[PDB]
Order: sequence, then C-alpha cells, then structure tokens
Amino acid sequence: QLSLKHRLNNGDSVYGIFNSIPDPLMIEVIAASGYDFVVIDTEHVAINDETLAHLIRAAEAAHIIPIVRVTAVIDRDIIKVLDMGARGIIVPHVKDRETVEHIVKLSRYYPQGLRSLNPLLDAMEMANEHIMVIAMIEDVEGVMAIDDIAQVEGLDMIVEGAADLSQSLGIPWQTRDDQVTSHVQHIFEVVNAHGKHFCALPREDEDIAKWQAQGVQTFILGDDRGKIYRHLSASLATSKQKGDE
Amino acid sequence: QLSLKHRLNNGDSVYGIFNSIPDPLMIEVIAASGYDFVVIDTEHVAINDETLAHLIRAAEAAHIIPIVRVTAVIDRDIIKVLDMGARGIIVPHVKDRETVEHIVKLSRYYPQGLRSLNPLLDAMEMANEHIMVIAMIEDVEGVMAIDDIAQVEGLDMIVEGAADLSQSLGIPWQTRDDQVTSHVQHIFEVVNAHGKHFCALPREDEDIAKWQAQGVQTFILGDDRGKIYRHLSASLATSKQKGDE
Amino acid sequence: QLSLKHRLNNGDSVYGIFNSIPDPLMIEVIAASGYDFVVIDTEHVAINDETLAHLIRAAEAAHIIPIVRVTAVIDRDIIKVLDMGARGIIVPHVKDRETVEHIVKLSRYYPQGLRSLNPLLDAMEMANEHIMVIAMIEDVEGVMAIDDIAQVEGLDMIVEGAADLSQSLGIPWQTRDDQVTSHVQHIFEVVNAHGKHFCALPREDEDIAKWQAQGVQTFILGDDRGKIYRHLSASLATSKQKGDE
Amino acid sequence: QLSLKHRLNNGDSVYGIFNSIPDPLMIEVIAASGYDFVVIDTEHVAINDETLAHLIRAAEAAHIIPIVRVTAVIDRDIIKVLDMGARGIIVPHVKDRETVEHIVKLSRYYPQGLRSLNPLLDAMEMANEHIMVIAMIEDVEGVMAIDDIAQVEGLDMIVEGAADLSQSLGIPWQTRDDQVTSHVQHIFEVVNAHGKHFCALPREDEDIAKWQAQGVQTFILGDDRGKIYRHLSASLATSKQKGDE
Amino acid sequence: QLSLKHRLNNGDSVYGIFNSIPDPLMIEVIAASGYDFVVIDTEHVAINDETLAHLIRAAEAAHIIPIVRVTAVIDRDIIKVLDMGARGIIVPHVKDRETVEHIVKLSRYYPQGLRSLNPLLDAMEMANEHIMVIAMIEDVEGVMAIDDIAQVEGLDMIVEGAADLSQSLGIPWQTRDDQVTSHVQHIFEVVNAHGKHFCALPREDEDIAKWQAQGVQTFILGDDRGKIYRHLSASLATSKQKGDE
Amino acid sequence: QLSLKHRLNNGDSVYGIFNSIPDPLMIEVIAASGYDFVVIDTEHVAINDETLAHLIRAAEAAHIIPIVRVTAVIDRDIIKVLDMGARGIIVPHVKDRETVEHIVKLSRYYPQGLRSLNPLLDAMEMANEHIMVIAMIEDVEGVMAIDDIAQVEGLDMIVEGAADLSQSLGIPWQTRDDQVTSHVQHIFEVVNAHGKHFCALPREDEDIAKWQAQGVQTFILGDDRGKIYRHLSASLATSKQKGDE
Ligand SMILES: [Ca+2]
Ligand SMILES: [Ca+2]
Ligand SMILES: [Ca+2]
Ligand SMILES: [Ca+2]
Ligand SMILES: [Ca+2]
Ligand SMILES: [Ca+2]
Ligand SMILES: [Ca+2]
Ligand SMILES: [Ca+2]
Ligand SMILES: [Ca+2]
Ligand SMILES: [Ca+2]
Ligand SMILES: [Ca+2]
Ligand SMILES: [Ca+2]
Repeated sequence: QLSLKHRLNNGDSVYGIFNSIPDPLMIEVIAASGYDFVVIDTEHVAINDETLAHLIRAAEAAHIIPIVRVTAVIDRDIIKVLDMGARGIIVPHVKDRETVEHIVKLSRYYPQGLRSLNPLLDAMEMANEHIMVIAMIEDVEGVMAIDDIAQVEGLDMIVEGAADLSQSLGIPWQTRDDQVTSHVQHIFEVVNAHGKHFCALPREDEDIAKWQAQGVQTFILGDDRGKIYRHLSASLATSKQKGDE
Repeated sequence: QLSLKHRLNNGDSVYGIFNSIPDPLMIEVIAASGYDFVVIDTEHVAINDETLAHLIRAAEAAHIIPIVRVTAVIDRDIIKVLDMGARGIIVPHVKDRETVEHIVKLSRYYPQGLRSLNPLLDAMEMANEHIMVIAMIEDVEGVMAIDDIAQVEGLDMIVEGAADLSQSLGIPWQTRDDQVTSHVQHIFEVVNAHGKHFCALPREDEDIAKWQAQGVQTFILGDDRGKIYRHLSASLATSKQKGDE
Repeated sequence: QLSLKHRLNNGDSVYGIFNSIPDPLMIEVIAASGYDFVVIDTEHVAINDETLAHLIRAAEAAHIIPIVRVTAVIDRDIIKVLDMGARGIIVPHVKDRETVEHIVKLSRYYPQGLRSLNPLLDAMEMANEHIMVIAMIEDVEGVMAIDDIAQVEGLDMIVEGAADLSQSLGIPWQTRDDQVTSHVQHIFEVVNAHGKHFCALPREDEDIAKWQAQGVQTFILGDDRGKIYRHLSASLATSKQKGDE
Repeated sequence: QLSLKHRLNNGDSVYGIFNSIPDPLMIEVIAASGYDFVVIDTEHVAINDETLAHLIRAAEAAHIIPIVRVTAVIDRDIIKVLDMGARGIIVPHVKDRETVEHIVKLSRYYPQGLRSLNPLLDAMEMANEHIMVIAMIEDVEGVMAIDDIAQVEGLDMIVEGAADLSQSLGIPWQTRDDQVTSHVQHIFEVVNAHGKHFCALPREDEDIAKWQAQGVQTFILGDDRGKIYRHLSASLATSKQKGDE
Repeated sequence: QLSLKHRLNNGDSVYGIFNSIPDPLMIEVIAASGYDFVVIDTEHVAINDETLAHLIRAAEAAHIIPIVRVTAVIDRDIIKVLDMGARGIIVPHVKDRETVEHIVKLSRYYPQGLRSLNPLLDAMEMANEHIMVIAMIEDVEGVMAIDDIAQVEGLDMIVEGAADLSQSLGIPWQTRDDQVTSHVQHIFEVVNAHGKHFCALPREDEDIAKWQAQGVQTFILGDDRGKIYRHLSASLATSKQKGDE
Repeated sequence: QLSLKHRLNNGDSVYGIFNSIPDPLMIEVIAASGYDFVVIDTEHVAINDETLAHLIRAAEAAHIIPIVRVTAVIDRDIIKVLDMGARGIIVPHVKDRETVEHIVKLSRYYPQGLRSLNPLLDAMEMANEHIMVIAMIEDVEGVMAIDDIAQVEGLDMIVEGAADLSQSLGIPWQTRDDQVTSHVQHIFEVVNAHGKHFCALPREDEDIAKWQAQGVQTFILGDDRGKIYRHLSASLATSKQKGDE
C-alpha cells in the first residue's frame, strides 16, 4: 500500500526523517537505512516541482512512504503534490479551524472535500481512505486554537513544531523551556482526546519511550542535513586526531 | 587559492571524501564538516554537466577544493571539466604511459600540453601551475606499468583503487589480501621515488597514521553515500531499541 | 500570427487538446498531428517554469498556438506566463466578476488593464489585441454568476469544465446528467448573448456537430495522456490476441 | 524481480515498446497500458543522464522492466546505465565479436566480466544472473559476423534492426525486401542455434504469430512517438470530418 | 561579508544591474565586469527555484552581492530566497504599510520579525544585521503611502520603478514626464527624511551625478538583456556597414 | 528554410556569433540583434543535451539558423545533434581526411553517408541537401592535410581556428603573427580551389572587407560572452567616471 494510515491502523510504531537535500539518491539512502516514511520538505527547500515528483517516485521505488511538507500556498501546492503521489501532506503554521477545513477541502474528493478531478469513484474513495492530512502546530495561535483545529473531520494528524513555537513565544530555540514543553504536551492531550494522531519530534532517543508510553506511534527523528553534518564533522575530527597519533 | 598543489607545498596533510550524491547542498555539508577537498565523482554517477558545474561553484562558494573524477572519455570530459573550474582531475583505470601523456596534453596549456584555448599567457601559466593531474591506479596493468606512468612529466599524483584492483586480480573485494596491499605498497614506493604525490584511501583511521609516517599527505576518507547509509542505519536501529526500552 | 483571436475572427473552427505530459516532443507530436492549438496544463501538472517556457517555444517552432492553463495563483503566474509568450491563458475555477476583472488587470496593458511593464506602445497594443483571456467555468458558483462574469470587458472566452462542475453539484463524474448538461447549455447561451466565445469539451465526435450548429468554433478534444493510454492499451491487447491466433 | 531474464525462463511471451519521449509520465503511461518492458532510447534521443535515471525509477515504481538502448560510447554509458538500475542494455550497431566481448566485460562482474566496483559478492552474482546483455544487429557486417557474435558467452539476446540494415544494404526503408527479410531470418536461425534469445520488431500484428511459432518470446511493438502521432493524427482527422457532418 | 548594508555604511557608492537571463555564466560575466551587486530578477523571469539557488552560489563564488527581486507571493518566496543566501530582497508593487510590516515579519528573525527557524542566536542576529529589506515603489498608491511605508522599522531601502509608475499614472513609458519625475523626487525626499536608503535607476550616466549630489549611494544601471541587445545590434550593424566599405 | 546552404547559394553574406552562454534567452537576444546564424558551442561549454535541444528550438522560433559545434566524440554527438534539428555542425580539431570522411558518413543519409535511420526518402534527401558539414582547421596537422581534407565529397565548409592554431605552432595567442595568417590564407586558397566555402573569424571589422573581396561570404564575429564582458566592463567604467564628475 505504502499507506501511513494503514501502518498506524495495525498498532505499529513508525519512524521518519525530514529530507532537506532534494536528491533521489538521498531518498534511496534513507529508505535503505530502514525508515518507514520520509518527509520531503518543500517549505524552506529550493526544490523544483519536477524534482519533487522525482523524489516521490524514488520513494515509491524504494518502498518508503513519501510525505510532503508543502509551502503556505496550499491552493497551488496541494493539488500538484497529491497528483504526484504524495501519501500525506504536512501544512506549516496552521493557526485556525478555517485553514484546516480548507486543507481538507483541497485534499479530499467528494463527499469529504472538493479535490479537483483533473473505476473513477473507487479510485477517489481509495485516495480519501489512505491520504494523511497533517497540520504543523508551531505558533501560539495554533496551540490556542488546538481544540477547534483537532475536531475538524478529515484532519488526521498533528505534528509538533517546537522550534518555531519557541520563537512564537519570544524565546527562540529555548525548546527545553517548560513553556514550550507544556504547550506541546497540551497539543498532544487535546489531539488525542479527539481521536487523532500525534507526531513527535523527539530531541533524544529517550524521548521516544516517553511518548510511546502515552500511545504515540509516529516519530520524526530529525532531518538528513543536520544528521549528516554532525556525523561527518565528528567522524572527520576523530580521523584527524587518530592520524596524528 | 583553493589549490591542492599549494596546500601540499606547505607540508600540510589534506583530507577529502568522494561525493556521489550530486547535490550542491551535499557539497556545502561536506565543506561545513571540515574537509579540505571533495572528489566530485562523475564516473559511475548519473550527473548532468550543468549539475557538475553547479557543484564546482558550490565548492568554490563554500571554500572547499573541487577535484573531479572524470569518465573514460577524456577527449570530451577534460576540457569541459577544467573550464568549469575543477582544481584537479582524477582519470579512472590508468593503464599505461601513453594514456598519462595524453591526459597531460589535454590538461595543460603550452608549453606543458595542448589544452584547448576556447593577460592571457599569465592566466594559462597560473592554470598549469595549480591544476592537479591525478591518475587512478586500479588494475594489474597499471601497477605493472607504474614506473613508466610515474615518470611522465605533468602527472602530479596517483590514487590507489584497491577495490577495482582486487577484481583485476581475480579476488574482488579481498582488499585486505596481501596481494592487494603489496601492490598498493609498491605503487606508493615507485610514485614516491619519482617525486610524485600518493593519495591513500585508508580503510580505517589507524591506516592514516601508518601512511602519514611514510610521508603521505593526501587522504580520501570514503564516500558520502556510504558513510551516510552506515550512520543513518546504525542511528535508527539504536533509536528503535531505545524507544522500546 | 499564431493568434487564436485572429483564427476565430475569420469564421474558422479550431481544434485543441490538453497537454499534461510536459515534454517538448509531445508539443511537436501534437502539432504534427494537425491541432490548431494546444492547452499546456500547469494546474495539476508537475511542471517547472523553465520547462513551460520550453514548451511554448516548441509550440512556436512547430506552428501550433500555445494556450496555458495556469494555477490559482494568478498574481504570480499570469505575468510570467505572458512574458514567456503564451498566446492565451485559461484560469481555473472562476467563480465571480471580481476575479475576472483581476485577471483582465493582470493580462492587459494600459488602457485595458495594468499588466506589468518589465515601438513600446505599439507592442503593448498588439499584445492586448491578440491575447486570449479565458475563464474556466467549473463550479456551481461560476454558473450562477455567469451573467456578471460574461459581461466583463476583456474576458474573451469561457471553457466548460463538466468534470469539476459535476463534483460541485455533488454528482462527481455524472457529466451526462441533465443537471450538468443544462448548466453547460446555460453557460453557453449567456456567454453567447454577451458576444463572447464558448469553448466546448465534446465527449464524442458527434457532439462537435451539435455545438458547431449553434455557432461554437472552439473545441478541446480531450487530453494527450488519456488518449495515449486508451490507444496504447487497446492496441497492445489486440496485438496480444492476434499473436496467440 | 523486474527481470526480463526471469520472465523468459518461464516460457512467457513478453511485449515492449521503444520510449523516445523522455518523460516519466510516458514511462508510467506505457506501464499502465500493459507492456512488460520498455526500451528507453538514448542513442538518438536528447536525454540527460539524470533524466534517464528518473525514467528508470519511474519504470521501477510502475512495475515495468526498464531496458536501455545506449549510445556507441559503451566505455562511458554502460557503467552509468547499470548503476542507475537498467535491467538490460541494448548496444547499437554491433558489428563484430570483439565489440560483444567488450560489452560483456563492461556489463558483468567477475568472473563473467570486469564491471567496475564503484553481502557484496552475492549482490554482484545477482546482478550478473539477471542483467540482459542485448546486441542490435542492423548492418551487413553484423549479419555476416553473426555466428561469431552469437557464440560469445554473456551475450543474452539479439534484436533485429531492419531499418538501418536496409540502409546498410543500399536500400533504405525497403524493409519488406527479400534481402532484408532473409538476412533477419538468418540472424534468428544462427542466434537460436547458439541457444540465445531473439527479439523481433514485427511490422504488423500477424508477424507476432509467425515469429512466436518458431519460438520467439520477445517482441518490441514500435515506438511511443510513432504510435502517438499516427493515432492523434487519425483521430483528429476523423473528428474534423464528423463535426462537419 | 558580501553585505550591501556593510558597503553603504562606509560611504561607498555601489552599482548594480538587473539580471533577467537566468544563467550562472551571466552572473559571472556581470561580476567580472565590475558590478558591486546583481539583482537577480524572479518576478517576470521564467526561473526555477533550483536555478535561482545556483545563481546565488555563482554570485558568492564570483564575489558579487546577490540581491533578489521576488514575486508577489512573499509568503512562499521570502523564506526560500533567504535560505538560499540572498543578501537582500526586493518586493514588487509595494502599496501600503501593512505589506511592508509583513515583509519585515517574514525577513527578520526574532525580535525584529518572525522568520521561520527551519551558535544559533548569533547566526540569527548576523542575518538580521546584514539582510537588506527593499521595497519597489512603482504605483500611485505606493507614492501616496510613502510616509507610512518609509517609517516601518526594518525597511532598509526603497527603489524607484518609473516604468510601472508611469503606467499607474495612465501615461505608460512617459517616464520623462514631470508627473513621474516629481513623484520619484518626492519618494526620495520622504525616504531620506526617515533615514532610509534610496536606490536610483538612472536613465543616463549624467543622472548618477545628479542623484549622488543629494546623497544617493545605490544605483541600478539597467538590465543585462536590454544592454546586450542594444550593444549586439549596434555592433553588428556597424560591422555590416564596414564590411561593405 | 533556415538553411545556411540556401543563403550562401544566393550570393548573400551571412553573419554569425558563437553562443557560449547556454540560455534560450541569449539565443533570442542574438536573433533580435540581427545575426543570420548562431553557433551554439558544446565543445568547451557545460551544456546538457536537453538544454542544447531547447536552444535549437529557441533559434527556430526566433528565425535564426542554429549551427552546432560538437565535441570530439562525433560517434555520439552527431546523430543526437542532427535529430535535434541543427542545420549545420562544426567538428573541432579536424586533422585528416579519414576524420572528414567519417563525419560525412555520420551526417548524411544514403547515398551520401550512413546517418542512422532512427515520404521517408524525400525527407532524407531534403536533410542531405540542406545540412552544412563544417570542419574546424585549428592545428598544424589540419593545415598540412588541407588539400586531402578539402576534396572530401560532403564537406561543405572550413572554419579558421587561429587561436588554437597559434598554440599548435608553439606561439599561443600570437594570432597576428605572419605564421598564423599565412597558414590561414593557405587554408582559404586550397578550400576555395576545391569549390568549398570558407568561414572567417575576423579580428576587426576591417578584416570583413578584406575577406569579402576574395569571395568569402560567411563570418563569425566573436562570441557572446566575450562581447558582453567587454561592453559591460567598458560601460560601467564610463558610468562610474561620469557619476563622480
Ligand atoms: Ca498515507
Ligand atoms: Ca517550521
Ligand atoms: Ca589544485
Ligand atoms: Ca574504480
Ligand atoms: Ca491568441
Ligand atoms: Ca478542473
Ligand atoms: Ca533483466
Ligand atoms: Ca538503429
Ligand atoms: Ca546585504
Ligand atoms: Ca515593475
Ligand atoms: Ca544549413
Ligand atoms: Ca578551438
């Protein structure tokens, strides 16, 4: 299937990573490494639409679920990105119910939305059944409106954006601050109460256990670019010390 | 300068890595990680000429020396790759003196070669002074012809290709075999006797010290794709174990 | 000229097709096949702006009129797409008069609009004279607002979108339903009353005659991708039966 | 598997088509249409290496076997094209045994060749087992040298090139001439005697039965570009006649 | 630094040009020619995001300051364009204070805005310190709202758009008209009163002196495409006359 | 027609320029400037095959004759470049008769060559009739073999390469030296004696008259990149002096 919704329906825990190096070989390396899904990032990333389409094919061929984080311009991106075969979309900076309802309208065929049309009904039904509609909650407005957001029919999942939330709170990068963690904990509790999925971005491995015990199944473990830099820089420094004795 | 030849002339040890993911962000990540040079691979890699040109610019902007491994088709590649600004070229499967002399002809302006023309003389002189002409020695023929290869004026450096050498010897991937290591040791001794540079591909960090003690200054520490897969796969497995307690 | 407006002014019937495979060879194949115009689709299609520019050049070189269906983001797309040389634009999901007036503002130079400036006046005049401004009418809102839409000075043509209209009516793909056909017939009558052009998407060849008799001159006969799949799949099935006797 | 060699080993007949429109959507349309394999053409076609890599991924994701026809420059193309994941290669204008032996050297790992190295041995073995090495026989020299060509260990299949053969015979496009057909029949008989596969390019559906009865299993049914032009041009002409009554 | 803000802080006059041919060699030619900055145009230009990223790298490698004119869709473009390394952004058709404040929000990290997060604080601070936020004033609305626009904290510079202003005034291309010049003079006086920078687009060389005497330091001298056409066309005409005696 | 051969058959003088900035807007600017032909350079230039195809379409759409200078790898390039629609090819560093005969074989259909096949005969005939086969003479070997080169049936034109010839003579860039000019004069006389066309690269406008008087009709007036740099650098220096009074 390559359906995230299907994986979650079995009781599985699933692990992903952000892709911010828009190269199909990176998608294949991530798949080879054992990830269940990859979030191809298009918000910040310099990435051509035809490149994005290539990355989704790479994901499909490599048997990893392609999830896409789109830009703010959902009236342009969502139709294109779903027609390319993204199995899920993440919309950044979701702040209110009206935006979530619009995302659903754009993402789902009748009767669940009005996704543009471009057996037919069976294919539409299957699309609606398996697509993941995911909202980033990463500013104070979104945390405050979480109860109204979480109850929108068709919204499947919320992902915590602690970094941008910290800046929204006037404490950028203080993601360990009780303010940030209490807001994230609140987001989870409300999401969970409305029978929706929460996606954690655990800082450290131990945080996975802490979340898992409360019933979280979905985990994004950082981003490729960050992990690669940290590994290559550490590895090289160690090499240069060992070489000089 | 961004000249490998200049770095070596000071007594420096220099560290590089193969790039086989043809994305400018990878070049920038490699530079950020602390590498002195990057060998952008075009032999095996699916990589457009315009992409290669972009990667060399990324290297320049990120202050890392761009070295390029070209394909077998040197009469096409060398002129293009030098005009793009590669500071060094690696030619694969160098087997005889005649090939080395042809590489030099293609890589160097008069009076050192006949590099196509496309103050003028001063620029030509500076190009010749700083370019690194590098031959891969990776088959039995090349090891056997090493004395004739190493004495070609204009050949700056030899790089060991233990993997392909092992297959040439009918023992593919037995790179730890005494046959392979003795041939590589021979290559070094002959290269060094003719006052040329040797570039090691050490298997492990300890091998850097062993080579450095014999006067080797240049080291390629694997390739990005391999390191990334090994790190991401190890990291994820550890994460999944820690999450489940 | 390669002007659709010019062709229509002679009494010609003109035939087009949607292009949803963004390759210049497809544009050339469509031109070779005898089409008068091609609607290069960018709404749903994964297509780079530089690719689109290439397709328009292919059209020009192949002597086929390039019409472009843009995305919803007209404040971005229209200026780019006209400067690339599109001879007409189709805007999707036109729902009100205010949108049509904005399209005209963006598409036409003074005195007919405020198309960005980037003999000069003569070139502007010629652009305004020959550009086709085309609105898709494909949701109930647009059909209801058709009288207000059709009378906007500078709107040249309306195209029926029966598929998306059917979903808007809560009967997706029931394009043969009397609801859908009566609305499309209404759209035509109102458009025609205001002296504007109607563009039909006939389901079958016989529908061309039916429309032509009422004075329709413009016909889009499906899309390349759909026709190709249907032909290749039918052709192959026939081949496999004939081969096995 | 997506292995042509595997399909042939079961007694299957397999059907392919040339792709000369280098767009991943065309690969997907060909797969949807029911073809078992696609021959992505790079000999004549303007196609970037990164595009080719994308087309092979499209094929994999769409569950169609990707075969690639390379250029004459096998010392460049073969290593790249195999590393991209082509399941078979077609080399044009094969004229002698020496060329076939070189193709095998480039295409197969030790002990069957010397394909560059870039469990390890198991992966090499699997590659060798499943790769199809295919020679185009399309000039008089190649037909004359067919016995020496066909007996090269590692050559899997020969494909008839009647068009270019006709020009080689000084009768370009006279592919129905007894000269051309007798030479093609000879090629088959010799290939078949040496236990190798023959690939037919039948002119018409009836030719499939004629070949199949002699034990031919592999059929290339034209090329996408040609079929599309012929269908679109015929379809449009019929539409325009029906519209005018 | 490659900081325009830094250059202006020394008392320097700085010279730029619009780039509307999106090729990295053009960026390099502009740098070689002696320009201090280049305004890479994306408003009108057909230019892929990955191409734009390449042009910015070309600028960095060639030691020319990259400034980017974005499209109207600032909620998409600004984050991408800053993360690519643009040292300044120009937003077209700035008409009110609310838009300027939004540009600042998008362009600057806390505490000066809410630029998305993607030592950390030091890097943010350095970004804010060196970025140039630039508004195009090119319609009557913007001239009328200039006092409210100019006093927005975080707006660094205004650039005159005489061409589009002339069309806004109903006199397209009458850029020499007293209406246009008096409005531009007003824009400068108000901008200058609020301690902000003005960027002139002088028609002729003599206009540079006239502006410089009033304290203007920043000058855009046309666009590459226009200059190239005018030079090549003049040069060729002269050549053809000289050849025929 | 867009046939250089046709233009020359009327008694016209024709003017071209090298394109070494591989952007379709540059092709269009060159066409707008009044050039009869453009030599799209692929020898030195970083240029994707799909880009080259785009540039040829740009040329066709802009009504300028596209001529292509290929790389040394004629067995790869010529078939691709002709199928893309180049109206002429320039092969660099032509040194002997055997190479010219091979170029002709690759460039012309039966009976004039064996150009790969990919009314039919009429199209082949028209191709042969209008294609220009052009050899660069730019090394001492080629000048020495000029009589044998010039008499090859199917070779249409020779172009002088004074720059590379000077380096071949051990006097790189001494293109004004009597050695270089006497060799170029010899090339012309021999070419002209065999009824073939000569293409001059005049240093200065006055050289056009000198060549024209001897019956030369074809002139390449430099390259875009060089002219642009020289104009932009001169123009900017003048601007900066005028601004400072
Ligand atoms: Ca899913
Ligand atoms: Ca964020
Ligand atoms: Ca160097
Ligand atoms: Ca190797
Ligand atoms: Ca038109
Ligand atoms: Ca629609
Ligand atoms: Ca196979
Ligand atoms: Ca052939
Ligand atoms: Ca700056
Ligand atoms: Ca403007
Ligand atoms: Ca010609
Ligand atoms: Ca040359």
